[PDB]
Amino acid sequence: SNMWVIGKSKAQDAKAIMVNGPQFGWYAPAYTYGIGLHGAGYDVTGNTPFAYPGLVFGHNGVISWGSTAGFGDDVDIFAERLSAEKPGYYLHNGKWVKMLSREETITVKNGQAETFTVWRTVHGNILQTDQTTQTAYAKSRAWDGKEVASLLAWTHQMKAKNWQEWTQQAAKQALTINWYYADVNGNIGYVHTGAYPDRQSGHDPRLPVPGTGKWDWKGLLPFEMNPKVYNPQSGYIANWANSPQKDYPASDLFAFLWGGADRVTEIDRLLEQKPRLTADQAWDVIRQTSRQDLNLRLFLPTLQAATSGLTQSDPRRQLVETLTRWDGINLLNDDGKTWQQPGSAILNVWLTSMLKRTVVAAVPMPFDKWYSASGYETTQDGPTGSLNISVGAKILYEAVQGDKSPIPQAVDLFAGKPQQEVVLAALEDTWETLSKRYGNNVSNWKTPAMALTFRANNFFGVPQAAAEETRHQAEYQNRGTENDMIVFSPTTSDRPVLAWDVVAPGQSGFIAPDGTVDKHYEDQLKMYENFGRKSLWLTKQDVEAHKESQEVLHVQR
Amino acid sequence: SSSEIKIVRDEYGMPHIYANDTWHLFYGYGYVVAQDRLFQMEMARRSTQGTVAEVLGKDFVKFDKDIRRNYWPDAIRAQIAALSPEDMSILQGYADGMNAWIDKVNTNPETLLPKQFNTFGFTPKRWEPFDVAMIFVGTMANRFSDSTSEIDNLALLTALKDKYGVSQGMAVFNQLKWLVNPSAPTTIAVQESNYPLKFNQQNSQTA
Ligand SMILES: CC1(C)S[C@@H]2[C@H](NC(=O)Cc3ccccc3)C(=O)N2[C@H]1C(=O)O
Ligand SMILES: [Ca+2]
Repeated sequence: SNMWVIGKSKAQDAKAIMVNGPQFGWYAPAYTYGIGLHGAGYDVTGNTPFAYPGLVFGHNGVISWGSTAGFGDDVDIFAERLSAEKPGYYLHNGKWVKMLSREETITVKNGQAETFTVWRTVHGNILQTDQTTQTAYAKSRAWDGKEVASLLAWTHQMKAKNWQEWTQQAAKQALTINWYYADVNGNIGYVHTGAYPDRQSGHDPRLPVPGTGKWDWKGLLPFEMNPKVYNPQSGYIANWANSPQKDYPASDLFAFLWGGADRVTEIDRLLEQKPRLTADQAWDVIRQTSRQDLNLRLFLPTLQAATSGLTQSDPRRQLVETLTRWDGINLLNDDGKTWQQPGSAILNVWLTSMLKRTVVAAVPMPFDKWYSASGYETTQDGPTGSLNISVGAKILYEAVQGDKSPIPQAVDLFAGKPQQEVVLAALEDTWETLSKRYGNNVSNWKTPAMALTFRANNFFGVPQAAAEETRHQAEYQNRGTENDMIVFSPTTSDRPVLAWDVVAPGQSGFIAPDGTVDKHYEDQLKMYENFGRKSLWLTKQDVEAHKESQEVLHVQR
Repeated sequence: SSSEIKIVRDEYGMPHIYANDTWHLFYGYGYVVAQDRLFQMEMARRSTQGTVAEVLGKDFVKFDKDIRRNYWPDAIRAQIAALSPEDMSILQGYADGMNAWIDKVNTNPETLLPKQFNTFGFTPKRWEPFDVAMIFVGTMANRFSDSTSEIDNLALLTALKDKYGVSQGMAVFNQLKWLVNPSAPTTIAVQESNYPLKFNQQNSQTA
């Protein structure tokens, strides 16, 4: 998920611009739901996942808000001490304590029901048990007990009229989520919201802790500690699942890292290109970042250094020449299915070979597989979510930076060989692989483009529509499932705000019994593909001016 | 009056709800959601509660077990029971609005039942506040705020120590899965602030 918030010192012809691209994957019917709420203290417009009561993407005519996943480490695993003498108990604070348990029966269409037990301790639900060591692992969430409070915080924040009112609600949102703010005066802000544990001294948050009592969390850290900024000197707030703040630790997931190689730098390059950005320029950052190969910037310098003494006819040099002439933006040929340039394929093959020769070889199996992905993994239906720099590629980037990297290279990933030798060997592999598929004339290589699919199964893998309702878009775009933009105090209008979004395939998923699809079933699909957008209305007069239908209900509670 | 709810749809079908109290506002929201996305919402309810196999069969049993094992529903109900009347009105109004449309659907299914119910062989039932709450809890919380790999991390660390020795294996873990990396691009610039806590990086909880 990405977001860029442009404040007063960086905005052209406006005081603030907020552009959000939350990446949840692509689904039919749409992941988010367009909705306006007016009355009972609310006056809001936007769209939100699964029609939650609180709009995650929207504005109220005074402030606007958005989110990206936080990826803080708000989850630890406690290793509970069991005893074969006392099944169902665990040792905590010197006493054998009874686990809480519940029975659940799964009813099955055209099959036999299955009953099982869920177990829970003071540290959370049990995930797995090792009878050999008499240990059960419980998953402890810093937000446990605050789920409903989080939903309500996301609802009540829609009534805030300033940073103080908004952050009072941000402090009540317990999940690990980056929240963003902008307002009519040009103020902008960011809070990496959530509950985070206050851990005992010596607790390494990447690895399990004993559950016998001494390693229990002290409590939760205070809201003062959550990373936040209001009106940064840079004039902007950008995020693409990157770190919130210097020295702040990431999620403990082994395939997730915050390091020198980060895709957010592609947004910084665009925001810093020119002194100010108009709304149109801020929107265009979606198009460019969506087409940007994320590995070219990282590895081109290493490729150029490795090939700098080679002769003009050396194919390893000619592959790098091809990359040097390219900006990394992928565009479809006129056939609508191949890319104009072959660079992503060159980078994919090269990085695959590099990782095999370096990070993969240093790690024991079956863990090594964990580091072999190049980041260009997909399906013929295309990527299921955003594209990113792979974990192995991030680790390789620290190795190729040599002593510019702050990470101690405990193991030399090049195993004593000059890095140039390994880089060149991977280029030889690249030439062999690709010339065998496409021939020896790189200028005619028509490499396959990734596509995008609005899947009929939701993100859990569960049908939410019939299979035939899947929709297809020729161009994969590494962008939000929806995109929304809010412009405050434009100089081009007297209105304090202007806002737009896109909810594809459309607002409605309704299909009548006879198969007739709703009038709003697919009317945002082409707009999505073409980087278009529709107006979000807020005022009574704008809604009335753009009215298609209305109903009046008369109901007593 | 407090009983009136106005619904206006724009030229893209987006609904705008007008009401005079909390329950009525969220009732209008639930109503239009049930009009536009009933099948999607039904299937999201089953996904968030682990009752997919009931309608889709044996391929979804492990899924349903995994969902139920990852939460404690009675605790969510306890949170709902603690809400003030105003807060409860958000969830109750939403559920009550969906139910008003669902009841219309089940009274005239020949024209109002989404085709997918016929395709998949079942009909929609009413909603309660817990269900509305669980659409959020089961997506944002139990899936998008619930990420850990610590048991796998420990297995990787153990394998690194078996390959490289205790000290070098811990240092290789710190090379592959660093706690923090000071060259990471940060949303907040260093001039503004930095996080003030330092963490153990050598598994000292079991030293
Ligand atoms: C951990 C996840 C299951 S969720 C995370 C990310 N999703 C998003 O950024 C979407 C989002 C946007 C706003 C608020 C919350 C989540 C995304 O994708 N991530 C998944 C992953 O890496 O496996
Ligand atoms: Ca952890």
